[PDB]
Amino acid sequence: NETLASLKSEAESLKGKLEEERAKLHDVELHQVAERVEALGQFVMKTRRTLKGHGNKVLCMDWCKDKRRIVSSSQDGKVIVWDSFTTNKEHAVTMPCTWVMACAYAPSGCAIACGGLDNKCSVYPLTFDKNENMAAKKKSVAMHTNYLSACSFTNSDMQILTASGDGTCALWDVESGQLLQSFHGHGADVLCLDLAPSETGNTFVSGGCDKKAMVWDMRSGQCVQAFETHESDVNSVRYYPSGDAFASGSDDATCRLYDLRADREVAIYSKESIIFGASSVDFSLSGRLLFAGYNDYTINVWDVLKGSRVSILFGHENRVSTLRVSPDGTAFCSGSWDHTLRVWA
Amino acid sequence: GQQYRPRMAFLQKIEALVKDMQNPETGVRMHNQRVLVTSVPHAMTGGDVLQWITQRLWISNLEAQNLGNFIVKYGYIYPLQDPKNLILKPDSSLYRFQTPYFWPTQQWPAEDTDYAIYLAKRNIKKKGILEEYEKENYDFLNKKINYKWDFVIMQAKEQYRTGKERNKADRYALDCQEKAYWLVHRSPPGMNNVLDYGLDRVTNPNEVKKQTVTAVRKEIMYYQQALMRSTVKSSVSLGGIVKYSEQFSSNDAIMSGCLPSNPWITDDTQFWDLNAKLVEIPTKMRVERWAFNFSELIRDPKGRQSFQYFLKKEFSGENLGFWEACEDLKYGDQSKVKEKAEEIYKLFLAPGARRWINIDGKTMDITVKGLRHPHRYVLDAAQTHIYMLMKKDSYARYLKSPIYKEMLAKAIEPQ
Repeated sequence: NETLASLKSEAESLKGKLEEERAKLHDVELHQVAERVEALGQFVMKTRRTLKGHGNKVLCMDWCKDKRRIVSSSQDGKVIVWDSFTTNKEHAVTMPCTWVMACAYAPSGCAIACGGLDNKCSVYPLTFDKNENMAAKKKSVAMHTNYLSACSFTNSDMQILTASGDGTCALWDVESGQLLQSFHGHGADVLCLDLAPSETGNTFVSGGCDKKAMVWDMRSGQCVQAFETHESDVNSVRYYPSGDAFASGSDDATCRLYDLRADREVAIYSKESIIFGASSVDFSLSGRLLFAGYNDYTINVWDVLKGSRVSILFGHENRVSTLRVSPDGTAFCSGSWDHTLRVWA
Repeated sequence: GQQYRPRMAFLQKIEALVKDMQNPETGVRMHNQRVLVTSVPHAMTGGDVLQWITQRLWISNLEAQNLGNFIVKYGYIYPLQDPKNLILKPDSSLYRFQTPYFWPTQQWPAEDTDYAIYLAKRNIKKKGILEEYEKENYDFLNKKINYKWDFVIMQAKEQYRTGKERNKADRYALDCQEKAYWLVHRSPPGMNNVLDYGLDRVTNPNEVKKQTVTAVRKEIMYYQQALMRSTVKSSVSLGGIVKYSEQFSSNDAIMSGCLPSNPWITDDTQFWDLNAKLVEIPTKMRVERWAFNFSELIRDPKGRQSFQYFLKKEFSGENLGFWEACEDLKYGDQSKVKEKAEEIYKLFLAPGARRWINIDGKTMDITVKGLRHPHRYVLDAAQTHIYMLMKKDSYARYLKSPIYKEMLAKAIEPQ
């Protein structure tokens, strides 16, 4: 096929031209720019709370914007809302399917979204009803052709972003269940997503089993920026708090930082002793620290700017599957295949 | 559903480490073998493997112990005594390297036919020298692969026959080696299945997929689009990142602590009480944070309320109302959008509007042309125009105003 051969030659030509156009402005490395940032104090974080109640692997968690409530979901189909400060369970629902791989808290704090092997994402309201029946109030919003891997509310309770093993992400209207926009481009299962905290608020990033992280324009459905430097599946993605960079965690045992304004990978956080996959990443409030959970049951904490490991945290008795820093930056929560979550500070 | 095993990048990495350990000049210290055993490598102690890891990777004994444990759990190294205990003991306990034939693989799990052969063979070497769980497994397989059973038995008898040409020491050693494999791949109940990788994938990671024309065309489109986009020097963007983290450092409670204390550490909730979303009087830290950038002010409801008071005083108290209306249009209920878009235009933008605000000629034209076919992003240009105007003009003047200064002055200082 001559047309195919010529197109591939043109695509490689443009790839190299783009590489060279970007390289012209790559005048410094992050470790050089950060040469004189102040050193960190002693690392002293420990487990403050252990949330016990799930009957099988914890797969996902999300903090409420109230800074203390947490939603978490399990392989056995159960979703729990905790007041993590007291450890009290406030809400509980069993989904009609197993492997609830995704859950999100609504910004109002009055709803949660979740799904997984059901190929859907559903919204449940949270109420102060005495004998609360959550299952009776399930609203199916998203429909994919394969499993849901990730979800998030946008900047309201009325819209939801999903990622799927079907290779797509999608934006949905909660009230109608209408597909607002599909995002096609990943070569394979999409595993994670995060909404950009930018002033514009028109983009999000996703990661998948094509080993790529892709930044999407929600208005057009187009991928505007793609990054392909990981050597295996991209399990987690997270914007740096200013919105001008994001981090990823991968099966390849590295976490990486990408500079969106210069359009370049700028840091690789890795050690020879760290050979198992990173499942989950999140930033401290200032973006100075990156917390990551790993398949070898540990958490590694990285100095984003200096590139060195700050600490390794032991405690979980199976994979760390999910990790979020709290909304006010005072703590972080890890969830694990050991059936538990921990809050650290 | 899902058909394919996921990528397992860790395997090659363990294998590289194991190869390093077996190096003749720099590998793990090995032991003599006064009894002649030809079928397996020489033994080594758990302590020596651990010391090698600690030294090679330059890490704490805790981290080396964790890693060493996984090398054993995955079956690359196995114990000669207490075999059910898949840890690397930091002592004189003996271990051997597993043969590569019995390493785990990304694409191929251990197969039921092979397990049946192993159990049928073991069954012959005793009557039921089989452990409880193994008897259950054997009975399960006798039913499940009933059709292969003549083959299973033939192969078991064949291997048993061949096993008898080894002397006592080799036979014992080979039996230990094979048992160590099956302990990992068909674990006793109540033992961790380290091989559990979660869900399978829809897409096969081992598929070398032929790119279609449509695929390459789409790749071309990405590059052409990307080449149209502007970037900045790394010194500029990275300088910004470093400065941002520096600016927010004192607000990062994990790094810097907080006042009066961290509720997670002391169980005192005052820090949360003082920083309630709609607290009457904000803390000084909070008011100071509004000065870091315009988004900090806008995203804080107390900050936005203060900023709105400033704007109303300057007769600009509809800009924020318009910005909020556009935010709701874009992110709210979509059954409404067409009507909502038209009503926002009529209320804020049209000549004689009852909440009139000014936008420049170009922005108005973009808006009016878009409104010929209303959609949820139809007011995006007007919204951005008004947001940037507030950011560029009003924000800095707000920070210089008596309104902000009085806010700073009355703000709570805890501790």
